Amino acid sequence: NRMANYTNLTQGAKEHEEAENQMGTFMGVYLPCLQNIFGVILFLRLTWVVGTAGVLQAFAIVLICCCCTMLTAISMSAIATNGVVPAGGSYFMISRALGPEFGGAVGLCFYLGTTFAAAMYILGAIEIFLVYIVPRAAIFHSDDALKESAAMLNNMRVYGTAFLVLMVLVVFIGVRYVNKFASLFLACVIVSILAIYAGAIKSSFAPPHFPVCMLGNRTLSSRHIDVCSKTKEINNMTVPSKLWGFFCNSSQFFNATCDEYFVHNNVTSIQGIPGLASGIITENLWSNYLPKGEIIEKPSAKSSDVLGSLNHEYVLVDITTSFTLLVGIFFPSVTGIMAGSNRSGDLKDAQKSIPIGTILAILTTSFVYLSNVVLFGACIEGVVLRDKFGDAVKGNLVVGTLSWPSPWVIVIGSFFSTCGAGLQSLTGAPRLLQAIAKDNIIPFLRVFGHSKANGEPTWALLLTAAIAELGILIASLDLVAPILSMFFLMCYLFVNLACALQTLLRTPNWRPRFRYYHWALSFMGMSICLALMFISSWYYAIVAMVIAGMIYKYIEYQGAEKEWGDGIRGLSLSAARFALLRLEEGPPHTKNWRPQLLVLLKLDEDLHVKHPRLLTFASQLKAGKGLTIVGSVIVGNFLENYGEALAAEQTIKHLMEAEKVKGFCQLVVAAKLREGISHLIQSCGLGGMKHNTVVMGWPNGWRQSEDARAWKTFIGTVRVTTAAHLALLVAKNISFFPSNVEQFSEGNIDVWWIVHDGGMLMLLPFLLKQHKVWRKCSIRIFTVAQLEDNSIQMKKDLATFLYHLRIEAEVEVVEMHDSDISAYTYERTLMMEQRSQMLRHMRLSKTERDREAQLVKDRNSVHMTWTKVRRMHTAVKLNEVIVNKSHEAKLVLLNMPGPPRNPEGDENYMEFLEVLTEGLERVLLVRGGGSEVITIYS
Amino acid sequence: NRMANYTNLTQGAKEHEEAENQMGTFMGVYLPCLQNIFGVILFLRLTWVVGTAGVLQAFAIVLICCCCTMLTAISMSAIATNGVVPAGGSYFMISRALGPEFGGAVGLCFYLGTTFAAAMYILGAIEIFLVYIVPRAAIFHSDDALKESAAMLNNMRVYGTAFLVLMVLVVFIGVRYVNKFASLFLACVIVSILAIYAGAIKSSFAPPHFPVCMLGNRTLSSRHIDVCSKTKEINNMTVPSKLWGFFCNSSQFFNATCDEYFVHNNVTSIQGIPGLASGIITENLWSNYLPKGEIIEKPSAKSSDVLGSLNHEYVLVDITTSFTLLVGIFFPSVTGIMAGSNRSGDLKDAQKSIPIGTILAILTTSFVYLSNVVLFGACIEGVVLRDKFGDAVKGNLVVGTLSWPSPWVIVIGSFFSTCGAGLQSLTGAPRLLQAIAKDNIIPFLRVFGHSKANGEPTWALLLTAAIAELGILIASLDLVAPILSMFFLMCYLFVNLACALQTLLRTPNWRPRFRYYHWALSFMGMSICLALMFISSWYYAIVAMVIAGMIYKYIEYQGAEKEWGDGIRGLSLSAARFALLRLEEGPPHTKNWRPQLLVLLKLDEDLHVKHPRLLTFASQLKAGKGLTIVGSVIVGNFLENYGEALAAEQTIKHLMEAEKVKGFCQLVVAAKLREGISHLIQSCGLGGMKHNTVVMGWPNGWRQSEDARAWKTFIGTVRVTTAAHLALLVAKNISFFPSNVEQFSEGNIDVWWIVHDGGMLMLLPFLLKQHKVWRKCSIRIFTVAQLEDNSIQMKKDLATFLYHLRIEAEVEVVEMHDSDISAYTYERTLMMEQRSQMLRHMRLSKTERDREAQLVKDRNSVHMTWTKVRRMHTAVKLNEVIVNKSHEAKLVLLNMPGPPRNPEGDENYMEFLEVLTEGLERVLLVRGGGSEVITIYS
Ligand SMILES: *[C@@H]1O[C@H](CO)[C@@H](O[C@@H]2O[C@H](CO)[C@@H](O)[C@H](O)[C@H]2NC(C)=O)[C@H](O)[C@H]1NC(C)=O
Ligand SMILES: *[C@@H]1O[C@H](CO)[C@@H](O[C@@H]2O[C@H](CO)[C@@H](O)[C@H](O)[C@H]2NC(C)=O)[C@H](O)[C@H]1NC(C)=O
Ligand SMILES: *[C@@H]1O[C@H](CO)[C@@H](O[C@@H]2O[C@H](CO)[C@@H](O)[C@H](O)[C@H]2NC(C)=O)[C@H](O)[C@H]1NC(C)=O
Ligand SMILES: *[C@@H]1O[C@H](CO)[C@@H](O[C@@H]2O[C@H](CO)[C@@H](O)[C@H](O)[C@H]2NC(C)=O)[C@H](O)[C@H]1NC(C)=O
Ligand SMILES: *[C@@H]1O[C@H](CO)[C@@H](O)[C@H](O)[C@H]1NC(C)=O
Ligand SMILES: *[C@@H]1O[C@H](CO)[C@@H](O)[C@H](O)[C@H]1NC(C)=O
Ligand SMILES: *[C@@H]1O[C@H](CO)[C@@H](O)[C@H](O)[C@H]1NC(C)=O
Ligand SMILES: *[C@@H]1O[C@H](CO)[C@@H](O)[C@H](O)[C@H]1NC(C)=O
Ligand SMILES: [Cl-]
Ligand SMILES: [Cl-]
Ligand SMILES: [Cl-]
Ligand SMILES: [Cl-]
Repeated sequence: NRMANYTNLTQGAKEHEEAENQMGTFMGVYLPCLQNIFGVILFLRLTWVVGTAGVLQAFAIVLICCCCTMLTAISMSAIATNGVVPAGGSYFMISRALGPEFGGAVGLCFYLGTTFAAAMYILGAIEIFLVYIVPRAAIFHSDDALKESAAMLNNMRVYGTAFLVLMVLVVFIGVRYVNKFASLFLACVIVSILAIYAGAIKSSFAPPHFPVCMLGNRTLSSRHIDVCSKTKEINNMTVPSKLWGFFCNSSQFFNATCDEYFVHNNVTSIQGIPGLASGIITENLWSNYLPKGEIIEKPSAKSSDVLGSLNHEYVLVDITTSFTLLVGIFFPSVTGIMAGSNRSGDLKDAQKSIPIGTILAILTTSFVYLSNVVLFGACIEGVVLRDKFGDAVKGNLVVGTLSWPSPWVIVIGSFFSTCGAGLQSLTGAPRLLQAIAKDNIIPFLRVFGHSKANGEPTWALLLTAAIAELGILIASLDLVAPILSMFFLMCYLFVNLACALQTLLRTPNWRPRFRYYHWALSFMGMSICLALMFISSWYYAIVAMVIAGMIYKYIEYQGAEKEWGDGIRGLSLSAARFALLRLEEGPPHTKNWRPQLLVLLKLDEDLHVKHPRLLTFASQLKAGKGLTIVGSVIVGNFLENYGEALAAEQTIKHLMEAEKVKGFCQLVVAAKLREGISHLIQSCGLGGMKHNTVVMGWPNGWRQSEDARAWKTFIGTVRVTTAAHLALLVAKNISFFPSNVEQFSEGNIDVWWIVHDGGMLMLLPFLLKQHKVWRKCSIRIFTVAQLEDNSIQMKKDLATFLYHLRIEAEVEVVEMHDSDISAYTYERTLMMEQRSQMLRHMRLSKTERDREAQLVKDRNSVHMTWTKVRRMHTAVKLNEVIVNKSHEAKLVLLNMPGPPRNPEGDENYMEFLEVLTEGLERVLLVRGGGSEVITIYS
Repeated sequence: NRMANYTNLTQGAKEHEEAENQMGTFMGVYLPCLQNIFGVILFLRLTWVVGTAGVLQAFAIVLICCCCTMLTAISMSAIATNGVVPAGGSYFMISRALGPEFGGAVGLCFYLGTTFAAAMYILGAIEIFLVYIVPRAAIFHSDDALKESAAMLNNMRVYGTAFLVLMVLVVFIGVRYVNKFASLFLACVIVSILAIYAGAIKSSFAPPHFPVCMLGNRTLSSRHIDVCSKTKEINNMTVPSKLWGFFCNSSQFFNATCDEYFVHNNVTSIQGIPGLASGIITENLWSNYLPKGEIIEKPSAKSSDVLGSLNHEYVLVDITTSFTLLVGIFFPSVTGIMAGSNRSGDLKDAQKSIPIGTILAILTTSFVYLSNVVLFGACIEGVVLRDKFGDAVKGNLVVGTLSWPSPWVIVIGSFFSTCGAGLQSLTGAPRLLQAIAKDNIIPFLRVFGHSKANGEPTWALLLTAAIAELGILIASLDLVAPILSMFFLMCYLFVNLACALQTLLRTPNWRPRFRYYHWALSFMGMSICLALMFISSWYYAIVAMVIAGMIYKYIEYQGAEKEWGDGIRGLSLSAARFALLRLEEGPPHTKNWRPQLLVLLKLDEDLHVKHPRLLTFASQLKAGKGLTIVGSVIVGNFLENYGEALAAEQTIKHLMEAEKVKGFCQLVVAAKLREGISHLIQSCGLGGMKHNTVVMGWPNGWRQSEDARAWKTFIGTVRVTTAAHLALLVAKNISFFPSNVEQFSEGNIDVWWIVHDGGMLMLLPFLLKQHKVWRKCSIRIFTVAQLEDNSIQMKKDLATFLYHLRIEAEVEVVEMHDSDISAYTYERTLMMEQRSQMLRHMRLSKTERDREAQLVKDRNSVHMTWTKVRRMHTAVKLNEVIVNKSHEAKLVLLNMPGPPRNPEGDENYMEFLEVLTEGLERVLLVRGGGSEVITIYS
């Protein structure tokens, strides 16, 4: 009996900072979520929701509203099993899993939702006070005339504000005493639901005998009358009753002069509660939507027809109803599911208790609502259900007459259950606004975090006593209920959206480790919160989705100013960092290669660009899309030449826009040229957005003399590039390359494919041909095969491969001896299966294994060294078959062989590359990195 | 007379590729925009829009719709004066200024809008054929009964499809002949508008005398009758007329038996067109909304009251109307403003002709519409206006009876003006879909670019003949017109939004050089297109805004796969590049500093991190927000140690997540340690997102012996950092710094502010105190002043400065002689006004010039060298006043002096820093870069 610390209230602040310096599933998450869902609609308005619209349509109102908040409880459960479940309640659990910017626009839509909920229970409690307890202490009891609902809304205003100012005084003084009495308010709800189920089984054996007077197809107000037969015999003195005096002039006048409907259509008396035995459910299955001011009447009765006059004794339809109006009245029942996580600081295992405690509390209350819809339409008369305030049963609760001990067990029971749910919302709403006043995410809400000596917000209570006071001057509980259901549907939408939006775009710290969670359930439960929001008002849903969007972008602007200094510039800095951090986790090793480029520009003396045509050819290859980095090296000391490094970056960036290159500049000052180039190749980019291919020019003038520095810098750059596993594009005779405004009228582009790098040698003429300059050229492809292979099948297969990819080229094979391509065919099968050992890695069927050009070509099958039965790697037989067909061809692409395994062959390697490209105008040498698989040619 | 190449048609493709290998304002932009705006609503339906709803509300329908498309013509004009105005029409002018992804969802909403416009003119042309020309060649002329509109919709289906299949055959064969006759269709519209203004001035002197028969407060169908007096005297043989035979049984029966309304309520005859003279405008100022099936009747007539029976001779209200229905019917009038730019390939100055030609064509047609609303309600009888098909005026056009020569000048004139506007939309819609089939932005629309030998799309015409054919089977012109106004409002919304969205976020290539353009005009004209879209249907506006949004994200996904290889990974690569390119243009030199950080980690042998506590202190300073780069250097050769560089990056990144650091790793292999460190300081980042502050550890053990390398690497790093104008944070005794889980219970943080770097020395304890570890400490600030300054005013002013910023520290001043702070006070006024020469730069009042701590402190006012009347820079008097107050203080922040101007003083500089920080546990030495102004302390 020592578990008296039940405390269904909210955690909030002052219990979050103490955790930065137990309970179970039943007493911690299940029971606080059960107490905050049951409210006033189950007692005051559920009989009116079944009576209007019948059983078959009130079953669809509850089932739509309960499945809307069930699918939100799965997204709310996936939040609790993602992080490390911080201890502050529901605001701190969302603002760390969904980050900021969904703390606001969820915490602010939750603060307005519970502030108008506190004005709804107070308006609900005065209605149980002015009716059903003391219908004698009204203030504005005007005379009986055509207006009395306007005289009822004035009594709710003067008693409502006097009831709000007394509950605010309780929370400001005795908040430790509203916390100890949380188990007393829970006992008033459980014994009231059991009192309804007791009497609905009793009524199958003994109905409670509540009578109602009917004039015949018209229902009369049972108050102000005594007998139900219009005769009122005392003893053989037949003075007519009070019922005669309302329809006629006065008594003692059995002659004549009464109304037309009264002289026919006899006065009878039927049963108000026939019980579960007699099948009255066949009359309550159908709808009864009527306009305001009509008469509540039943079928299976008797009525002449002679029209009559309206009297102040019938029962009247109070408001005009529809299907869309009853959804907004019933929806504050199912709200309250965020009360499963408001005791997150005391659970022993708060990640397996919160999902199973919230979901099982939804099935409990949705079973009480769905079973009471059937058990009201099958026990109570249709004319007793189709009116509020119970004027046909002498002024009782319609749900109260069904109960077994008394009607007073629900009247006095749902009065403390209503005042208890109002004190909870009036103390959990200032504890939420005090939390958003912390963390400094909204700067003009800074004054509302002004805690006393122990928690207990001061100025946050004065707004909640002033916005709920605006919900009191609006009387009429049927009007305040569609207002607060717009706010709770607004915060259920953003939780369901942000959970599905983060598991699709692969947000970095989001792994919802939880069974029975998918991205489709948070999306199916997002379309239902949008459907119920539009059919309510549609002009208070559009304007409540933009101020929940204008408060979204205000947090991101203010959150970037405190992070990156200023405002608008910080928005682009935070969007670039978040996109870069997402790039680190995806299985790299992509299977659609694309060149990125790193253009190495040589600067001479006077700090000018030596080959400005390299930026022009880099622009024609990329055509303005993708990443392009331009790198340069100034030889000198940085402590003296730092002013010359800033001026040299301006002339490169000015040349960069004259050649239409979209990219970045990267200049460095090094002591040696070979060291500064080697550092630019391995340290450019910011992770993920790094380069892929190095592009440099040919060293024109290496055969000069006395200067091993000019050509050993080139071989050193090739060796660094092939060690970092990058591609290499070397352009020879770059000064004869075309400008951006010259446009070759006709010509060829010849590709000499030699055993290796097949995919890269077909993508590069394809990307170049979709430019203004190289548009009218045509692609010719020459493949070098050997005598042992099948040249007939290789020609028939490469032509079949280009047909399925829409390339529009022509293929011709040429066979050469093994003593002529020995620089290429030597290191094959050391590295060829090394490409096979890497080919698999990921998944790839045969519809994509027949799109790689190297794989479709590979259906085939005395020493030779680089240094001086030992012969040198010659190229005089390979060049004369290239220049025999590829002269006057405007561009020649051919793959270059690798450098030797050791030095003492570097000058023989430069002489191999000089006699290979002898007699061609524009040559582009290609070297593959090793890992380049291309399956889609744009 | 040689200007016969008028050609109001669309440019499209085949005239865009020819410009990659004149006309004026009147004949090029003004007149083609004037011909495509005037249509069928001005002739067939404008009299019905004035008759219903009166003059005062039909004036508000035109003024709302014309100002909606005027504000779009300003955003469309700002597009044409931004780029270099490409030559392809309106699709190529938008898809280059707004980029891609607004080419689609604007070009696709424009293609559907003109396809349903071609079904509207064809349905409009059959109505001028079946009525008003030959009401004898119908097919489904059913018997006169309660349904005849259903017998009218079947005649529009079988003649509509036979008229669509003949105009498709014209465009496929004779598109050069529909282009030459563009001036002939323009002449049929201009002489028809002048024929209306001629007769409306003639009617002030001589009305055209069109009579209409009235039974008295009831309007009769004037066809099928001959006389209007129900007597029909031939010669003294009073046989009753045809009017008697419709209401009674038959003729020759002057006795009795006719209806109740016919025996009273005499037959009269009023004027159909009284003219501009008699003030009939006082009866047409007000609304006449009526349900379907009511009788058109006028006030100021005579009617008994005796109800009657409905006859097949009255005129009936055909459809039920509202205010929102008439907006969707009138709105296809003002559409067509994109026809100003469809001749952009032939204008001589296409940037000053398109804005002044489009805007002046809007004022012309909006003057014809606004003046004809007043000139119809003041000339024509209200019962002739309030019906279509003209059955009260013997079957004429209601606009035709007002004209001066004949009613036939409008009937035969608006038949060729309607067929001419239908052939234009049936040839400009396949030319648009053929353009979006090019550029490969949508891959499953690839088959519809299948041009013949000269342009002329084949398969694109077969969709336009199949979607407009779906608009023919839907008959009833009043229903097709709200469908196409939903598409034209959908593409006017995206042009107005993207013009205002790009001039707010500062998109790089967007400078709309044009007078009278603001971002507020494109936003005011965006709320009007949203207002007219929601009041039309609201369930065909929400579903037409998501499929225009699902086609938005499909282009960005497909546009990133062809750019970055694969799909989802490419979306983050393109978002990071676009955010980085926006960062290059904004005036740098921000005025709210924030440390970015570059942590230099020393690796020893075995390739481990020597000081792993530097990553922990870097995490406590940044707290997970901002950019943090970790840099390391491996000493060796990259061609051998490239496998060890990949493994060393894994252990750094694994240590990086154990200390909760969000950032990037950057490791390099250099030959020397000093060269690789110097390159990391000047070449990290990618432009804009670069570092701001270098953080390194103190060289513990430099006083060892034989190893000038350990401490000259430190002074070299300080000299490189102060030459690149960066800040420096040196941490001494980093192994005694706290971990992330230890949390000092109480203590101080002492800041020793010495003459310089005032703003940085107050931000760093503020950012450190908002962490878990340094939360409970308190900040003490010691400022060093001189004897000549005012210590009393400096104490009173620094305490006033911290009050207005919410810092919660305490300030105490200490005065020292000039022979003790000589290492600090020496190079002041060489660099102090250099800070003043940079202070201004941007704008800054006094409310922010009193928030910089160095500026509020500056209200104040024998040789000493670094090498050996010449004394050394000593620190034995400065240290004993720091250690007298800042021992047991848990952190000491003090600014360090600069290195000497030359070497031969480097070892005296390391000995100055050793005796300065003698006897303190944790010291952090701060050095300002020179350009650090802080005005907002978070
Ligand atoms: C209730 O009203 C009905 C008629 O509205 C009365 O029914 C009549 O009863 C008498 C007596 O048996 C019959 O002769 C008549 O034929 C009934 N009328 C009809 C239309 O069937 C009945 O009397 C009224 N009830 C009372 C108690 O007076
Ligand atoms: C209550 O009585 C009224 C009138 O006596 C009923 O309305 C009549 O319904 C019948 C169809 O059964 C119509 O033919 C009459 O024209 C209606 N009369 C009037 C005046 O409306 C009404 O149906 C009765 N209520 C119920 C629930 O049956
Ligand atoms: C038109 O109808 C009106 C009544 O609806 C007829 O007006 C009557 O005319 C006679 C002849 O002067 C008067 O004595 C009556 O007083 C008029 N009636 C009223 C109510 O004022 C009129 O005769 C009809 N027109 C014709 C041509 O017969
Ligand atoms: C056409 O005639 C009808 C009936 O004669 C007019 O309707 C009457 O309007 C008066 C108000 O002036 C009412 O008091 C009557 O009750 C109405 N009678 C009916 C049967 O509706 C109607 O106003 C006339 N039309 C116009 C334009 O005045
Ligand atoms: C009337 O009632 C009284 C008492 O109920 C009785 O004494 C008297 O006899 C009755 N009269 C008749 C005529 O029944
Ligand atoms: C009531 O009785 C009086 C007196 O005969 C009579 O004048 C009056 O009209 C009656 N009331 C009604 C409503 O008929
Ligand atoms: C009737 O009309 C005819 C010709 O209009 C005329 O000759 C005859 O006299 C008329 N009769 C009377 C009675 O007016
Ligand atoms: C027309 O006349 C015939 C013959 O007298 C009569 O039976 C019939 O009812 C009349 N028509 C009407 C509509 O009264
Ligand atoms: Cl409730
Ligand atoms: Cl909730
Ligand atoms: Cl039109
Ligand atoms: Cl348009």
